[PDB]
Amino acid sequence: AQYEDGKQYTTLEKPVAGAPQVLEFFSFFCPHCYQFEEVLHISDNVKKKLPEGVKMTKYHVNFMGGDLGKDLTQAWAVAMALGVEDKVTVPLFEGVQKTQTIRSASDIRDVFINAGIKGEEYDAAWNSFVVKSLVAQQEKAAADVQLRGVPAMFVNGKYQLNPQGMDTSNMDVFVQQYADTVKYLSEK
Repeated sequence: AQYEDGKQYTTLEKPVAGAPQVLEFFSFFCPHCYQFEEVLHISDNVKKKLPEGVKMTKYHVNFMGGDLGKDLTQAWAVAMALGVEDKVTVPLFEGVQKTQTIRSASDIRDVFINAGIKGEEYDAAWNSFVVKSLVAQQEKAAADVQLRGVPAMFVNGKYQLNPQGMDTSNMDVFVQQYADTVKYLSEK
């Protein structure tokens, strides 16, 4: 076929019931994730090709960057609760990987403050039980699906994007192939 199991995607031996339709995992410490976000705009190009009625979910993971890694998962939970993903994603990536000015929870907080979220609003979110369960959701989703690497994308709890098998001579062509694959899997 043109799309084949084991080439543009892999199938999960152990499917996950009730998962979000399009589930993406990343880490602010993950260099390909940085590419995916700021150079390729993968999430965005996928959305643009998804049928609609389809929800996109993106979660942070713990297994990179130790203590800071966890702080970042809680901060992403804050970002999701407040709906400010689109204001902190870029400064968090660049603060971790470009300028290396993020070294403690306090520095993570500075990024939110600078993006215009109020201190009181951030600290209350940070400490809320709603953020606790949002942290729990992120961990459970990674747990359900075998996750030992990022960037990762899962479709309908059954298929896993396999980017190793798409030509990388041209970045634009890679993204489109990637996005078209998600759509195919979406319609499967």
